[PDB]
Amino acid sequence: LSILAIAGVEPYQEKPGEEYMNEAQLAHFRRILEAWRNQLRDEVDRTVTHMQDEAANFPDPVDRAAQEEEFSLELRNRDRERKLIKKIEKTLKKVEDEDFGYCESCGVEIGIRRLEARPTADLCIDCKTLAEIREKQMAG
Amino acid sequence: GDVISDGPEAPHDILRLRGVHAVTRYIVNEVQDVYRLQGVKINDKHIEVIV
Amino acid sequence: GHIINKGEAIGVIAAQSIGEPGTQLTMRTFHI
Ligand SMILES: [Zn+2]
Repeated sequence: LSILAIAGVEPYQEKPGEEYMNEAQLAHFRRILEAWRNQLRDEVDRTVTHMQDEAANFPDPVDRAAQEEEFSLELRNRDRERKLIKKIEKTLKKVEDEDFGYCESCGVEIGIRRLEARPTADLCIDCKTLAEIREKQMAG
Repeated sequence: GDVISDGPEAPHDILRLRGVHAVTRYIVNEVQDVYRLQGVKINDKHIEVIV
Repeated sequence: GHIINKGEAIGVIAAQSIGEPGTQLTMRTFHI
């Protein structure tokens, strides 16, 4: 996953008698979270330089709509990344507060290998899936 | 004129609590932020006449 | 390039300058 690639971090590997959440593990997710955060910061920052050049040059009436189309895709995504960064920052608070690795609904613990894919996971598969079901029913 | 909570603040305050020159500087930079984010050069002079 | 002359109607020319590039801004609601 290019996420695991961005940091010089390798998937962890819980050893036989390793205690659950230890110092080495929180140091592991911190590097990934900062690197992921540092990569996201570069995407919002870069994007803008291209964005500033297009808005300065005035398109022809015919290509305003074609030029604008590429601008809208970028814009929407950026706000999601801002949300992602805010979710990462929120997840980064869970490490410092020593409350990382467990389901937020029920006290159940979230998998170690599960956290390496998406370190920002907040719930276990049971509570998370149930939540998505309630969603489709409470929404539509 | 200090920040007693966070979040964006209303320009109505800035003029009242911080000064005529304070609110004018708030606008010019926060409007230019949108234009200058888009690479558009509009000399502050103009935005000031609106102010 | 010289200084502004007496009588030039700067209010209008100010307004125009701001409103012309308005076509180049995103009228959705960008959020940085
Ligand atoms: Zn659960």
